Amino acid sequence: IDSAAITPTNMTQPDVWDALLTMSPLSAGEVTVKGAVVSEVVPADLIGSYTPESLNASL
Amino acid sequence: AEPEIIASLAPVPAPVFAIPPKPADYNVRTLRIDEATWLRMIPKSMNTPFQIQVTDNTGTNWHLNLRGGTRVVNLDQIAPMRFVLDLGGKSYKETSWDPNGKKVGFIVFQSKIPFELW
Amino acid sequence: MEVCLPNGHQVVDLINNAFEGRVSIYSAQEGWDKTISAQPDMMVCGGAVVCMHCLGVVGSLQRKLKHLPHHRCNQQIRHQDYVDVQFADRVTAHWKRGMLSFVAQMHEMMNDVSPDDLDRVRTEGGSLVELNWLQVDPNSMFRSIHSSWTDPLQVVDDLDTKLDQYWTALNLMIDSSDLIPNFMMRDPSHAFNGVKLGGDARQTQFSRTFDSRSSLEWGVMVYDYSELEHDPSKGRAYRKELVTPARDFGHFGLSHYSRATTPILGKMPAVFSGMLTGNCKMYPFIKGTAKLKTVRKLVEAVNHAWGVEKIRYALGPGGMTGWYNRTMQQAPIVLTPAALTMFPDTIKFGDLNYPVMIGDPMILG
Amino acid sequence: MEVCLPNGHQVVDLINNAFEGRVSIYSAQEGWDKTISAQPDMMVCGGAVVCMHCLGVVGSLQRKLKHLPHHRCNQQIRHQDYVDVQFADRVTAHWKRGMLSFVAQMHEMMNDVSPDDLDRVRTEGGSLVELNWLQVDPNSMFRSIHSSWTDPLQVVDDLDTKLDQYWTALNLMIDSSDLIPNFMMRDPSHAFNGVKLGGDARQTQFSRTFDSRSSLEWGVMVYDYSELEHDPSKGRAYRKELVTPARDFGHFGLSHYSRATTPILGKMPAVFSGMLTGNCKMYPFIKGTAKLKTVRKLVEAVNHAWGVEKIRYALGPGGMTGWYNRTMQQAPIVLTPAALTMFPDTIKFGDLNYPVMIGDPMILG
Repeated sequence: IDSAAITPTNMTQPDVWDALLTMSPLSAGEVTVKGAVVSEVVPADLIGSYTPESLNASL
Repeated sequence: AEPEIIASLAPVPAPVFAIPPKPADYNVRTLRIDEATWLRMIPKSMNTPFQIQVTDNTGTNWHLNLRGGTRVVNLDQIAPMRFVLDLGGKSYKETSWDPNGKKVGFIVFQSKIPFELW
Repeated sequence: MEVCLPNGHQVVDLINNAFEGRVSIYSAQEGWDKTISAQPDMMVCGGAVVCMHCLGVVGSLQRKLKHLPHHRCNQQIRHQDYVDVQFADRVTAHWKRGMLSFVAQMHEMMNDVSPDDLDRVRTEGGSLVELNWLQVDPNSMFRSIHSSWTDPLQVVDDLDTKLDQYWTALNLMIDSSDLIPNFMMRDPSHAFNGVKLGGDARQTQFSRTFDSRSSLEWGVMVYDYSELEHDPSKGRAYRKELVTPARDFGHFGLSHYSRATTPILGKMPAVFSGMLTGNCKMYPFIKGTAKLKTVRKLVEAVNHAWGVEKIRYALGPGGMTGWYNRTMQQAPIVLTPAALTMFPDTIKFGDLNYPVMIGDPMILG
Repeated sequence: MEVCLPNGHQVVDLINNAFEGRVSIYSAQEGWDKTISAQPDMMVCGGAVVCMHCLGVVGSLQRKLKHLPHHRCNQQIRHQDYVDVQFADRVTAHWKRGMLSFVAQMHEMMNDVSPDDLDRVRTEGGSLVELNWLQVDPNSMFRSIHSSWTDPLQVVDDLDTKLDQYWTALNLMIDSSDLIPNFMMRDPSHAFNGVKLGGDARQTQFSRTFDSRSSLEWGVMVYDYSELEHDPSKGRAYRKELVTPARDFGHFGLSHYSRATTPILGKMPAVFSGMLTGNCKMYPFIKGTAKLKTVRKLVEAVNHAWGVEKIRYALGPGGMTGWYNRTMQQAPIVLTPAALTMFPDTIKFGDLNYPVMIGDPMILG
């Protein structure tokens, strides 16, 4: 962000999102699956349904 | 650790299942859109960036540039969360851009139109 | 033995492999060799071996599998759901074999060592290289009505290395001698819309994809460059000023824009990757949104045959239908390779000057 | 509700904002708007909203508030403790407005001449446009004795954008035609000490800061080119070789060095960043130590208002006095923008040679 106009010729980066991002939950009463909140969970069906690609990118 | 909760065949409420969690660390550019279900990206074919102005809570305007590839995090459908951005060890240096003295910040957009149609 | 569904990215990888022309398919009477067509039992997507009767991940790539592993199956997934995927894979394989045979034969015609004739062409130009368009892969289903996609493929060893060698050698020679071959189109998105057509080719219409509903059997489309030699405005100096391919695609020694083709077979151009990417690879010009459509009946069948909790826990938010919509929202990225967008931004000769007609592939100078 | 003290870098950022002209102050009457000065109630520093009666942190930029939040207060800080910071920021804004108007005048008079005579004057190398200095900001607080620092600020929107546009335009027209304005100067460190002065200029003194007790009302101090026109050592091509700014500053479109000006308004020079930096922001030429010296009085009120445990735990090792001394040692780097140290090491046409006068700014070949 600037106080004047940022000439698009000047800056070619889309964002600053190429850095480290720390996420920490702020409510220990809600649960997500694959990135969406669920009201109830069935633990037996979680067994054998995750891949490392889908695990490292979890909330 | 109650074994009936962890081996139930029937739905269990979220509060009865939850435990105090631990933080996680990510890097958005290295992340993929297909695997991460909480990311959105403007399609790269745009190639016509536009500059917009936004005010803060006090009343001081700012200028911004959006273009093809700009990534956002889809806030809805997630519990309350805490984000920390750490930009150490990066340059962001261009032919006509010097990172010294530049300001980097979060913005929150609230709109009906889906992000990619922007 | 309980089984669980595969995640979405493995399905996208399956679709990409199918439209590239290589999907490992296991048949009971055949094994892991796909030369003779058969009913598929297992397929490999994203390192996951999945049975097609239950669509449940039954193994991984790490361990060797010789028969179908014994497991608990619901048997509610029929063959007509993925017959489309199998069809696309087999047709792409056949078309790759055809294109390789065409390129090799054209090089062998251009391989002729006639040095004196070569520098006399350099002196004057003209057309000495000519191959009859009735000889372009007659045995293929694309030229013969009789042949069917269930016929055994052409047994070929190391198709990709041979195709790379032939394409690189042809481009080296063509750029070396400043010849004018009739295979390239600078922009392939013009072929389906906006290109002039010859008298025979006015009637034909292009399906832009590979599927059973459309017709996949037709002749060869080439630029009419004979009138170019009959046009008094063109000259060897002018042909080296604007018409020579190096004017537009860049010099093949240092080119980084990929090279396309005319619809030689199946009414589909084939894009050839530039040399600076490390290798030469041939891809069809199908758009990613079309590539995604092949699994719609599969999505519906899964929604019919599997439970809600398992689908939600495997595919993700919104279920399998939600995954289908999300992949349709972002198809150009994940479902389209980069080499399909590396066409040169600006051109000198163009793509629209001479109508494309049914003619012999010829090389002039 | 109970509050706590802010950390040191927040105070440093508050000082930096004040001397950049952008401290956002909320009063009970006018709110966050600063168009007419009121009694401060809260200020923003380091992303924290600190009340000015107890200095305790109440609220942040994340959550929007329209009234001073309810809390337990000391009411021990007075107005004289931060009146100096208030004065500094307000006069910084006033000087920005004055320089903006002056640059607008220069640019509009530049536009009044044609390019053909511009190149012809480049061949000639003489003066082309002259603006009476008695019209230069007639109603400012530096120029008019009837004004004060409590006057309302001139209503300007996107001041910095206009600064950037007019500055780049004026310097591009300068480098087009080898031109030289008299008011441009190579290095302001020499303006503060080392420059000759005219008969009517020797009365002038420099405060080297924005001090309330000092006198900011004065005239325009230009670098009179009468003394250089008195120097015929440079031929016309040599006047291009020496007097052109690009011989010291370099070519403007391809340089990373800053440009400075003589104390045109308020006896305080203006420093502008190079084009390749990213934006041509305006800064004062004030040393970081003089910046830190404004808040000397506040430390005693803090040490007399709060308990020692809170100060020790919040400010750091040694408390407020310790932070003050550590930051005084670290003044050269923390309080100095990166554009102030970036100046041409070698200048063949050093500005030290000739005196400065109060009078008519001019642009010359």
